[PDB]
Amino acid sequence: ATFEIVNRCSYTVWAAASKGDAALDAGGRQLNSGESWTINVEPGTNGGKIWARTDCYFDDSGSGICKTGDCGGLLRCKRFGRPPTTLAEFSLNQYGKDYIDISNIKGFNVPMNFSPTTRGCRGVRCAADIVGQCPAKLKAPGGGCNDACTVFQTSEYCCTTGKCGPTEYSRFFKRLCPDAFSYVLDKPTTVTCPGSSNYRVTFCPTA
Repeated sequence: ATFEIVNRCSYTVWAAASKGDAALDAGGRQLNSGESWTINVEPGTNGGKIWARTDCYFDDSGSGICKTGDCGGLLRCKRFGRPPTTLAEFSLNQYGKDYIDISNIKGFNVPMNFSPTTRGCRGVRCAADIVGQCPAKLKAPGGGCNDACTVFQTSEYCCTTGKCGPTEYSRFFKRLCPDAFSYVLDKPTTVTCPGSSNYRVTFCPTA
């Protein structure tokens, strides 16, 4: 599958692509404002994630730091990024279907459109100003809006027992982005695509 990753933000992001135990394609790259990065994701990729990182410093070997979505200080992510991270999530060729979603379960740093570039299902979008509106106790100092599970580390927010409900914090994310996961047991906003669909992830799709 091809993912085109486009930075429509006015600021530089460092795209990341990981399935949690491995990079997808190169796993990470600097995107200046307007730059496009095409990756190939293996068919059958289960639990793929794409995210943006903000305010990165990388030295010559690709080691450094980001204020949001840092993945063990690497330019080329092998692991998931540190919250807050708006997540493009995908499982490809799962019994002849692709499953895509956006999640705020790991919070929100960068607005995001996640759309197929092939036919047969709709894209999803979380492009509201969640950082600007972010409740005071979820505000990440480095930028972005933490989920309540990252901040408070409770069973209710992290859904540790596999039982929990929506919360004041989950409902803030859900109110601003109905089409994204707000908490672990949120009514699914998963979109079903045809197997071997191609995708565009756009950072700042409206800004």
